[PDB]
Amino acid sequence: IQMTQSPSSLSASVGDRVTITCRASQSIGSYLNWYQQKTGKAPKALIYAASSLQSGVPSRFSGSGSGTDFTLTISSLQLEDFATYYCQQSYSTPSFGQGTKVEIKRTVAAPSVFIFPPSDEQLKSGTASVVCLLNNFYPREAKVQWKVDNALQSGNSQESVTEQDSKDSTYSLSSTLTLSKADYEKHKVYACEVTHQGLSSPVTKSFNR
Amino acid sequence: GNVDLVFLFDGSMSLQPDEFQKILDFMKDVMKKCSNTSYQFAAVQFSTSYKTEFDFSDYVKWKDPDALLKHVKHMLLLTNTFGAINYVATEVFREELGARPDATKVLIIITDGEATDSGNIDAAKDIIRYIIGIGKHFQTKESQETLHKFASKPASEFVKILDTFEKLKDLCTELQKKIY
Amino acid sequence: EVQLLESGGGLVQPGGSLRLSCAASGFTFSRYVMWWVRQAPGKGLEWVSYIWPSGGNTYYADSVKGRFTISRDNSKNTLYLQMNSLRAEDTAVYYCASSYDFWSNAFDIWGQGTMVTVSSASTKGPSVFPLAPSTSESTAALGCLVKDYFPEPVTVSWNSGALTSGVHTFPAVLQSSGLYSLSSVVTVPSSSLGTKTYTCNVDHKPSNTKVDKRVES
Ligand SMILES: [Mn+2]
Repeated sequence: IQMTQSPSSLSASVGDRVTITCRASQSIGSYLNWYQQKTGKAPKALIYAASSLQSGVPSRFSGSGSGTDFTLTISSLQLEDFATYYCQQSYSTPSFGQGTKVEIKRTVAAPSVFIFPPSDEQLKSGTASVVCLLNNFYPREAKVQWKVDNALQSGNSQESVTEQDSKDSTYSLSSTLTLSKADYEKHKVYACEVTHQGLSSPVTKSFNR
Repeated sequence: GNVDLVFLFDGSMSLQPDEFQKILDFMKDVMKKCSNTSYQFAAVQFSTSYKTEFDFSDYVKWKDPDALLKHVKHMLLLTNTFGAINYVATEVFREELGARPDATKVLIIITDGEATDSGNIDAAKDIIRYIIGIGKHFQTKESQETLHKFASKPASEFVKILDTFEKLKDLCTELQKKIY
Repeated sequence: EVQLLESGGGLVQPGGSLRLSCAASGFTFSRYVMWWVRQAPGKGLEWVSYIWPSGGNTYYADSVKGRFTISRDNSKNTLYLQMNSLRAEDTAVYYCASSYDFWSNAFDIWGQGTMVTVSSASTKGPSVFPLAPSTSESTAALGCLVKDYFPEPVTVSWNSGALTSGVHTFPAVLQSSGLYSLSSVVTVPSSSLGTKTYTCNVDHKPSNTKVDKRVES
């Protein structure tokens, strides 16, 4: 039994009504259940039997459907609801839908940018990492360019992004530029240039070695 | 010989879909087989809660087992069999809902094993109680105790298996039994 | 309350074996079908095994048949999974779960999960470097670069967990070398930089490696 969940991800503002669908490859009557899974946590049952809300679960959650097509509704999305949601057929031995990742839509927020030179300690080894930090921005989409004496870098940076902040729904991002001790000492000016929807022009943070 | 018979049937999710369909089919077969005026039927689905799907007076007005069960909604929650039996004993065997004062009261409890809840079924002791099992977990040591409790005594005459019980040629005369 | 607590997870070489345990409390364990369900990183939930209440009948996903063995001790209310001949593909978080309504195919209670990593690479503690930031009056950012460790995870706190607000610890990225690295940052008032010391407390339990690094201006 294949369970097709839809959509894969969605973004909605606090207070918005949210709708997630789940389709089964055959009729499964009402043997259809919904779980919520937050990051680094176990799944938690929201709904059993298509429409039966479990005790403790907030009343904004509801389930409907029978046969092939089912729907999970969140009547008013809250900050707490940031999570992955799975449908699960209990008709035969368990199978799950692919999941739907719910993100919180908020107002646009420009990042604050910071640059960090490599430490003298790391430089003792043949190793240099230069870190650019974009702090507390929305949306997740942001472009970061590394320039070394104005030469654009390629294939030697690496980005990591936090998951959405549970209070203010912002993201943070690190871009780490990795160069050999030798390559680091060959150049003076290290700059990262940030482009983001919330900035009217790109922010450059830089230092001279 | 008059008999008012209640089917108390297990709508919980522990049953496999086909097992629940067999229960529906069993109830309809018995009503079709035991169709003479001496018999009246009611049906109550139980899981976490209990719903009278049809009462004796509905049965009499329609007497179409397929139509009477047409709109049953499968509960698919827990298994509160003790509360269910008590519900039947106090809320279903009523002159109000078409029960006959002269009729022998018979309960067919159709289920797959032990209950989620517990307690006592003292209020149902004047009712003749058959237990009709389905499923691979119906007779274990986990459930032996519960099934003996629900069944009229001697339990060995009242604990049945749906699969073999439904084939009995003399089924309607069997459910009319009053000396035991 | 009802709960299930897993234990036994860790790093195993491919071909090795590992034993998971799951202690139940607050419910009548011996009445329930019990499951192991796993989740590889960034993937869906996959049931791998289950066991009837008495513990006779056992069942296995084709992915694990012949290699894993489920068992239970109803006297101690414990569930077990013996994993043998471990492959890279078995790397996942492993959960135990109970059957809703004793033996339905819906899940009732879930454990907290235990991570299993199957890799021939050997454990290695991280190196920790400061991301350095007083007479200014705005907010400053500072951090620690936690570099070149295996396996995951490492935990990072600031000032022994006293400093939680404004902290961001990024997900670990895997480098070409096959070692993980990550950064943890915090923003603080610029005025504080000369009067309070900020220490990131790194702990890589896999390598028994703990590190406290003062991030000074
Ligand atoms: Mn049940």
